[PDB]
Amino acid sequence: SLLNGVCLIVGNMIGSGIFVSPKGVLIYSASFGLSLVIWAVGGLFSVFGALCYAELGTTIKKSGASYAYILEAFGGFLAFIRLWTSLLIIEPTSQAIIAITFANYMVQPLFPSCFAPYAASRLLAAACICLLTFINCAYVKWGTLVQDIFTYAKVLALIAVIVAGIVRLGQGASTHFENSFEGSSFAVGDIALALYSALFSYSGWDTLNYVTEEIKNPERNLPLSIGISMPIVTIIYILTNVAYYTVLDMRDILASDAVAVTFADQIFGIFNWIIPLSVALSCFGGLNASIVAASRLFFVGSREGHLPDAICMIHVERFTPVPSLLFNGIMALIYLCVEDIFQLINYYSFSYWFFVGLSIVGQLYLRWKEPDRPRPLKLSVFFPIVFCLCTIFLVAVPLYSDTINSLIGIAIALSGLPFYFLIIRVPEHKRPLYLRRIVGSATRYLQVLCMSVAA
Repeated sequence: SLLNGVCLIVGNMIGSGIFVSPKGVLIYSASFGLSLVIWAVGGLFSVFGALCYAELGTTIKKSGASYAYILEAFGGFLAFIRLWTSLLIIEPTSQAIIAITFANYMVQPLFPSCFAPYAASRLLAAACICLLTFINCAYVKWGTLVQDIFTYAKVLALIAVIVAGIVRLGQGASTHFENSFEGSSFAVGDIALALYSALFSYSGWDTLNYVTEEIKNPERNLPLSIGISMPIVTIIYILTNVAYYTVLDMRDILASDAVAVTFADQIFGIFNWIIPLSVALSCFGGLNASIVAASRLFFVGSREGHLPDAICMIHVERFTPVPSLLFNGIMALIYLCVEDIFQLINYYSFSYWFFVGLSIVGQLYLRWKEPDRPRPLKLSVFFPIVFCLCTIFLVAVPLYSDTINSLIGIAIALSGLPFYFLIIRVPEHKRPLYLRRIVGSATRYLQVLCMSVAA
């Protein structure tokens, strides 16, 4: 029952971000105390957000979480822009990020204490991703079982880390450090980006619970469980962080690139037969899963004239969503070739949180205007308001700091729109119609190429 559902929640609360986000907040805090504060803040923040989405997914009950939600809210191009900025930015950069982490964890064991060549990690990430797609072009039955084992890999890695980092202080050198106090706190600036990198690890509780709220449907225990669930997540994160700290020193982290293997090299005589390969497999499976979400949103968005119907075609016999995967992979692949993940981190997070805000404020307007809807849940109006406030915070403060990346994010966003009004109310005439006929043939072209047709 619900006792068995909470882990189900935890089954979709975190990914591989906890292997990268560690060193992320430090670059913007330098105060270990401030870092832990950021982690706990993210914990409560996610609590709020997961409450709001859990309410919606059952009350609004829209198939497209964060998508159909906006749609029902306004039914305008807004939803289309959401689709757009999702497609061109969000998951491409996400998957690129994960793949980079994986390449790095594979590289780092050799070249200890000495940085490794840019090109090598790039190329390995590319090989990984490019293989993984074509794999998923086949039956997922393989992916299913192997990701079943990948979860076990992840949890074993985590538990080894925690037990070691804690017995370190336990059997000796207890109360080793008990000293943070560094500052860098201006109530503005790097604070925002620290929240980005921190909440990034927490990210993942948005939609993957809507598809899980039907697990037991324990009356109103679902939110209760949601509240029994998320604090555990926050605590386990913070536990990992303090393990890191009470083993490694700050300069090392600032220098290191695969925090975990250095953590190991500090303490063991093996150093290898656990950390790198385990985290490799876990990043692997997480990326694998994160893929198919692309296909999901492809199909749903195509269902309403968006994403011209050439896309979203099940394989003639593989009944696989090939071209979706193809396109997404090519998009994400280019992202892998970057100067640094943190850049991508800021970029992804910014637009994602704008997206969040949108969903929220739409929620509220659908609450006040068009009230009285049959809604299988009732919550206090305050806490979602508070949530949208802390959202508008987390999107406002990174304007002062790095006007530029926010600017160019909005730039690609707005670039979405000319095409919208080029197609949205298609006149099916003139050159547009001329191109459309070609599209058809082009479709036809890719048709015979894709060995696939629509549903």
